[PDB]
Amino acid sequence: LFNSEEDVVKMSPLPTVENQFTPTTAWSTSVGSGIGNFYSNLHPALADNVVYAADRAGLVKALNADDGKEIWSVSLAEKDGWFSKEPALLSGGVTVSGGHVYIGSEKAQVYALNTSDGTVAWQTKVAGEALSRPVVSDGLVLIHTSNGQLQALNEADGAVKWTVNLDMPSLSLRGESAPTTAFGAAVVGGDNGRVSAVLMEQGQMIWQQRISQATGSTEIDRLSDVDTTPVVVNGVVFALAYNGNLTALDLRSGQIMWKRELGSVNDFIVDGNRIYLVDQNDRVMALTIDGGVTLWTQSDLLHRLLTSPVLYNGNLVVGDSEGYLHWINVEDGRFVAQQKVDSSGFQTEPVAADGKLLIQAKDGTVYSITR
Amino acid sequence: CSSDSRYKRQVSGDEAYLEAAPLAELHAPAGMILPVTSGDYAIPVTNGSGAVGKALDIR
Amino acid sequence: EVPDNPPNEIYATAQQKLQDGNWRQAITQLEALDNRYPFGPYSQQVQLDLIYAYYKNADLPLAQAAIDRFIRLNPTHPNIDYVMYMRGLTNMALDDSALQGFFGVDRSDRDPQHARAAFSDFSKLVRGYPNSQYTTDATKRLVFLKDRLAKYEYSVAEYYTERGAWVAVVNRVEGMLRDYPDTQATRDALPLMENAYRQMQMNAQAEKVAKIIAANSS
Amino acid sequence: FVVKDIHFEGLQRVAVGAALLSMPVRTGDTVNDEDISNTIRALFATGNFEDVRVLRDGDTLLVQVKERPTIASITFSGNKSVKDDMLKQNLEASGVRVGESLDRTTIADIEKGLEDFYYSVGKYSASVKAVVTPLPRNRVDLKLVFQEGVSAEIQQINIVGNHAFTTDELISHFQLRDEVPWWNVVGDRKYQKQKLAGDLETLRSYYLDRGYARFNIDSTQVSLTPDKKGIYVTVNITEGDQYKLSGVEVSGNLAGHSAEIEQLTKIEPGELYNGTKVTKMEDDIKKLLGRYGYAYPRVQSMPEINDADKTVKLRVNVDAGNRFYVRKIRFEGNDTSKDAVLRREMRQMEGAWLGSDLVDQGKERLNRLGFFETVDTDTQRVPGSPDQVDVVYKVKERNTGSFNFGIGYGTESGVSFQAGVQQDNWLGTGYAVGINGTKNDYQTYAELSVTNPYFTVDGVSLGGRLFYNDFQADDADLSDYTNKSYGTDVTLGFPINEYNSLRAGLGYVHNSLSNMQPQVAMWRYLYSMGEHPSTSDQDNSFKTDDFTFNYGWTYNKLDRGYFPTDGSRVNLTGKVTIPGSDNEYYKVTLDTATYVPIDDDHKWVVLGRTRWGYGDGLGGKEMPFYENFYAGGSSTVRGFQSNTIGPKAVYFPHQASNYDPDYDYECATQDGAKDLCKSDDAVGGNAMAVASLEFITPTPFISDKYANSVRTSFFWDMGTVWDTNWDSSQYSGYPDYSDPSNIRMSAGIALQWMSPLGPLVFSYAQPFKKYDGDKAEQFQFNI
Amino acid sequence: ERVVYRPDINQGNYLTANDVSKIRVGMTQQQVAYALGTPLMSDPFGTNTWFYVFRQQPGHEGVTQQTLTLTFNSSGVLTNIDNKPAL
Repeated sequence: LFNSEEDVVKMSPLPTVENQFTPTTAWSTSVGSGIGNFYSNLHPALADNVVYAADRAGLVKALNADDGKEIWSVSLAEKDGWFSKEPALLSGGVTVSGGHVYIGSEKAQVYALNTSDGTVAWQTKVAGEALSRPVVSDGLVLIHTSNGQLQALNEADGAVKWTVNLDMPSLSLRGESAPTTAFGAAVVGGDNGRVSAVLMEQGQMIWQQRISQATGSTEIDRLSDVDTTPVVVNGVVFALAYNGNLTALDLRSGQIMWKRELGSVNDFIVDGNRIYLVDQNDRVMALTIDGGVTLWTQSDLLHRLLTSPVLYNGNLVVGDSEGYLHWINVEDGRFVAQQKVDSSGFQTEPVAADGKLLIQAKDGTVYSITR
Repeated sequence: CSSDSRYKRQVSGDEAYLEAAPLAELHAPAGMILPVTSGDYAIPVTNGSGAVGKALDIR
Repeated sequence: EVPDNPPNEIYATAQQKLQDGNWRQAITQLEALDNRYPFGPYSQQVQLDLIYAYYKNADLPLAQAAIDRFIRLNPTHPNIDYVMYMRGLTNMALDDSALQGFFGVDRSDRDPQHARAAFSDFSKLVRGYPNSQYTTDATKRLVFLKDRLAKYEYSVAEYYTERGAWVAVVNRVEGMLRDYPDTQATRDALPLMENAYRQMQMNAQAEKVAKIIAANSS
Repeated sequence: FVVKDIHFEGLQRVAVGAALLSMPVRTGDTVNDEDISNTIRALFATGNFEDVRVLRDGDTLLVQVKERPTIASITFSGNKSVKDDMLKQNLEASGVRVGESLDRTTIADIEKGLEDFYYSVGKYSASVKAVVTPLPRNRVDLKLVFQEGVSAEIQQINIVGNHAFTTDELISHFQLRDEVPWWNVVGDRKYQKQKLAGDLETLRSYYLDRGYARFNIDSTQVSLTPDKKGIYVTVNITEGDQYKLSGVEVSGNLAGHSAEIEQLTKIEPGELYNGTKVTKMEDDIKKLLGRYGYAYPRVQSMPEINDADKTVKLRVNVDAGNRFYVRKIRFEGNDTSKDAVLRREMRQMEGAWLGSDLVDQGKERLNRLGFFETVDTDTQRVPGSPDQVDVVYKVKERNTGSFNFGIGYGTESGVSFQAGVQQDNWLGTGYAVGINGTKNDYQTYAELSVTNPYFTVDGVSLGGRLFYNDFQADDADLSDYTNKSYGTDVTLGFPINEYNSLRAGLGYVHNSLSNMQPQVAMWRYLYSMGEHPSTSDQDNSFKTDDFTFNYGWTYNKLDRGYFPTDGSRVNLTGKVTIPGSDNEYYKVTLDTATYVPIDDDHKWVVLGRTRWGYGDGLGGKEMPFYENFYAGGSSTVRGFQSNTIGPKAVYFPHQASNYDPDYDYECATQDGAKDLCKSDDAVGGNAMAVASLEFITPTPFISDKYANSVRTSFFWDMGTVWDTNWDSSQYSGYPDYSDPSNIRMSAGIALQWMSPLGPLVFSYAQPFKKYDGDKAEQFQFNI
Repeated sequence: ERVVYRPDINQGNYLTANDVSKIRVGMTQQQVAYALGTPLMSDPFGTNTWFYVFRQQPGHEGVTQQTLTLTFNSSGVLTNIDNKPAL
């Protein structure tokens, strides 16, 4: 019966494990079982060569990124309230600047731990948990919350500067519209596909532009790793809308230079004019900024469970939620290395910085990677 | 259906609504008159020649 | 079962299974006839043979839709004299079909619904086709049917008497009094409302009934 | 150009004139080159037109048409869980069926809508593929392939705005399960949006009954987690800061029943507010006015929520209506039965006030009918005065009557057949008939049981019973024991209440016996009769015509009369012998009828069934042994053989048996084995305690069109029958039943398939506790 | 008989002492229909004669009854109000 009752459509495997430049790890210093297969928008911080990594279970660490030995450790897994014995339950990723570890919690109570010790330098219960990264710049904690609000919060104490709804879909249409402080404008994508520039300093709409027509009578994806966070090249926002409809459009008016609505792209980095991206079939492509004219592709990665593509060791490095890492020949597509550093896999992203590659794996959290 | 002692061979088919007779009208006295038909019984009381029951055609 | 044949090749075999008495295949032929040829020239006459094949196979839920279908095909026809009879006839078989008759038990107290639904159609028939041969039959069905409802409603008016519910007696009869001028069920409810009145101390109205009792025993 | 002839090529569903008039240039009309193009799309506007190409020879139009008429079949492949007619309903939603115009433009559009159906059903990870397979002469098959990846399942809900209760305890109220272990399965975890909607109200109740009167759900957003599985939800609420019911301010048409209203608004001022109580309390008045004649008792309350003190004040606005809404009642679906049966099963009189309590009791009178499928009515307020309500009981009946059949002895042998038939509710009269009996070469049994439930209009339930068991215990015609047993007993219905009723009757019973077996407890009865025969010969006869007063009483609270859900029906029955009887004794017994719904869906119902029975002499005498209690073999315990649980008989040595068939029917007979032996036949006890533990369970493998006809229930059926007058002195190499502790058991699962003649019950059970042994048939097939 | 158990029986369709005060002889059936509604019986072959008549069996303790007959004229202008109890 149940051996015959089954029905699951297929996802293509991983071919091409390459090791042409022998990949390694720099170390492991893992916090613990991180977010796991639970879904949230958590992502660590590595500033001042300090791994500000934690788990959504509750253990918080500061790791001196040399073997990732601990600088400090606290635990925002709390103990009592209208729920007792809290975990971390973090909605926003780990943002660190100043003496403030800015983290959005799924409690809708957000914190700023004093980065020297992790004592809460301030914290704030806010209107809904952050659906995006705590974007902290210019006195303002730029929040895309659950409610689609442009919650601007003071990074010095937790004073709400304002809170303004941009894009409110039918449900939590899960888009990571992290409001990017770009050239004095609050630049934020859409959980509908309606993209916008708003004023950074007060939350005054520069414009709002529809790009993607959301699921429900215009049906779009719920597997794709869509970066609905925008990227601007000063006059032109080069970004994906809620399904991944790529669009070059003006910063100050929203007027389309070109757009790849053909894209339902998962991840992307705008590398010069070679936008290195993750296509919707969990395969690779790369288009121009001068049009979305394709530079190249790869489908060796195909239907895998990928993180963002990063540039480490001069190479297009990408990891996946199966626990592999992979090294795309940065222009010509080819696998150059494969480090299956775990099998727990990653919901956070590689950070190809500080001469390292910071990840928080789902269960074996922190591997620092080199080749 | 079929049988061998045959008291099963009586199967469906009847003219039961044909078999009776009509009935005997009202003769109520003066002042005690009330209306006699309000229902759908106000029918056009007529025939169209014979051919009743099984004698009625089936097209 | 009934494959792609010429329509007459279906229809004559349907006429065969009609004349074989196999309404089961005659239904099965005539459907796939009008499935392959709803544009059949006798697709109306398919339905008249279908209701023929339905009723002789006792297939009222098929004969319900087909009579509506013949209307929904074309509600104007010379064949409504069949159909408006057949719909009342469908309602006649829908009225009662049980086997309690040889038990010394009658069915004239069971269903007023497809009684009246036949009384709807058969009155519509003798309205719509007073000329057709059915009108001798259908009127006698209507002649039978009103007293069948009367005997039914007498059996209702019996119960409130056997209950003693004399207010519930009267209006049940007062229906029949303004329903039936002839039925003996009304003639025999005629003494009981007098009693119900005299149980309700409406003796004065009951002697006014007792006049009618005298007048309709006359 | 005026067309002389239009050429109608490949129409095949539409007529020529259905093609012709839809052409904006008809035959004989002035033809324009726009009307050429107008002939293209307007013929295409049929949707049955696969091509339209409109040409002419000078003016004589030739309209080159290919055609897309009737879909001739629709084939499904891969829908295995879900019904593909629900999928076909989306084709019917898009106006598509077999015998309907092909339109290959609409392939992906409805295919979207099936995946949009999938999007809505609790999946999104599910593709479909309509495959157009062309069939003869215009036609097409809609082969439909379904590529279903996964449904969406409940994962974790964020709750915000709750600040007193737990998120987690709120989920415990809900439909929303996201855990089934590897060592626990209580159900499933899957998603549906309508579960959430009531779970808003489950939450909305959950604060309102506390006092929370500024409680409000701000928003509620389900994560479209990019995995096609992740159902995460934020639900945003405002807590509410609980308020006191500080007073009730009832107003309006109080209809003179205002004190009763004050009893119905007997409240606490300062009570931490509970609007669900008010939700009850208003309708109690509507039930009060529903029995006070008012059928539209409009009650519109108003909670003056006083935020100055965290209290509410309760304005209530009452509009009763007319006092005598009940005109009359209509009764439909009587198309097999008699309505006066049903009309005597009512408690509302016509020409009355509305008594709402009279209605549903009469409906409960039809619930305790047990020969129905729907109990349902339409309280049609007739247009005119509001003294006019005609309540229209269109109800659905059910199958009556049952045959049971347990024949043996081969089809090729002499006179032997088992019988038994029931026609409870005989022919719509309500007459409770059950008739059995047999013509055997072991007996000739006769039996009748007919009842007029209403021989007086109260419910004098005049039930007559008789029997005639001309049994012989066939060795020759005798030689084990002759026993002709016969008599009758008529008992009537005695209303103690409208849910309580007594029984009382007189039983004639003549039993006439000869050549009885030498064995202890049978003869111990005879010695209690002062009758001490020859204990080694069956040379003994016994003639009894006992006269007895029988009685009984029924508690009657269970919902249906054939398929209840809840309640308890205590049905006492017993007897006593009278002067003039040939033996002075009695018996008393009782078996329960208790339903326990596990959840108040009443889908799983525990059926608490225990059984009691005690029979005894009236001092100086004895209750005879044929009415000693017998059990096992689908009696109260399944999986055994019939009547095999109880005390077991001990035989005397027979040196005469009046016949022995050369060492056959060995019971220490006149040939062989002639010693004080004990039979494994259950002789039965003077006291009984058997029980059965039954638990209704639905099954997902059955359509609930007919799973609601089928009752499936596991059990662990135990019981003891034992003889309180058993001794150790007569039974010293023989086990004892003086103790009540004589408990066997056999356990399994019960099933009824309700056939067109009702339930035909099959039962398997297996003994795991057996007190001193019985006979066993582990699978049992009954009616 | 000697059986104190008899089930109760009621009828309905009656009025109150307030209700009999709500109309006077000379008033319309409509004035009854506004204040008291209609009853569930009139004189069908004769004049407007409205019947708010109650019947009741208590349960082997007597029989109860209230008859209220309201004869109007043919115009429906009230001509008679007759209250009648049991017996």
